[PDB]
Amino acid sequence: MEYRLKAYYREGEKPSALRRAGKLPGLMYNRHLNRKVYVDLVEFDKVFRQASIHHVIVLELPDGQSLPTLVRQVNLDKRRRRPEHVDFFVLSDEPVEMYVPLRFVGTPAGVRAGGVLQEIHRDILVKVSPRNIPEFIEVDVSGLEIGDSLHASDLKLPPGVELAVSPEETIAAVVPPEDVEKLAE
RNA sequence: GCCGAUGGUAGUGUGGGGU
RNA sequence: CCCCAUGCGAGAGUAGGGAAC
Ligand SMILES: [Mg+2]
Ligand SMILES: [Mg+2]
Ligand SMILES: [Mg+2]
Ligand SMILES: [Mg+2]
Ligand SMILES: [Mg+2]
Ligand SMILES: [Mg+2]
Repeated sequence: MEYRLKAYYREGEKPSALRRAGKLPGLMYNRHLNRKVYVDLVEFDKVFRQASIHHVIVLELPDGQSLPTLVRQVNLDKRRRRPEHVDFFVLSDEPVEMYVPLRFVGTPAGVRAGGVLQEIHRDILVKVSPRNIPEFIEVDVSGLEIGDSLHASDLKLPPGVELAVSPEETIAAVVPPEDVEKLAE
């Protein structure tokens, strides 16, 4: 899934003025470029709600140029729920680190035994070329027995995608019942 | 658990203005 | 305190680097 968004450059125009004018200040960069830009907040909110930091957002620049990007950061004005600044990591020719969602599948054999399944991670940090960005990484936990742990090194990675975290990183585990992470009593 | 921008923000110097 | 103008500018995070592959 890929998205589009119109971006415009900026120089002297003050951030507070831009925000006031319904625009969101921000900037795009990579080992090659760095340029101050801005985008309409409503457009962004609409787009980011679908792309987040997992899908490529194509920025339509004034110079008719288009840049494939990934949202790297969104500074929220403290004391509210609203973006005050955003970073766009411009995808290039080299691989990049990024967060891919994990899609857990299957019921742990240890869960059939009354065990408790715990998904420690929701997303995983992997390294990959913009060409091979995966939509999600499926994770089958049907094998987990009470007291087991699926580690990053256990994840079945797509061709081109590799771990950007320690192989020993715990992705999931199945723990024994009778309270095993506090008990609402 | 190293170095580290730019951008934005907090804070702030000076001048002016204003609930 | 807020805004405008003008000069600085963190902390935390990101790019990039170091290290590693
Ligand atoms: Mg002071
Ligand atoms: Mg700065
Ligand atoms: Mg800093
Ligand atoms: Mg790094
Ligand atoms: Mg090797
Ligand atoms: Mg490397």
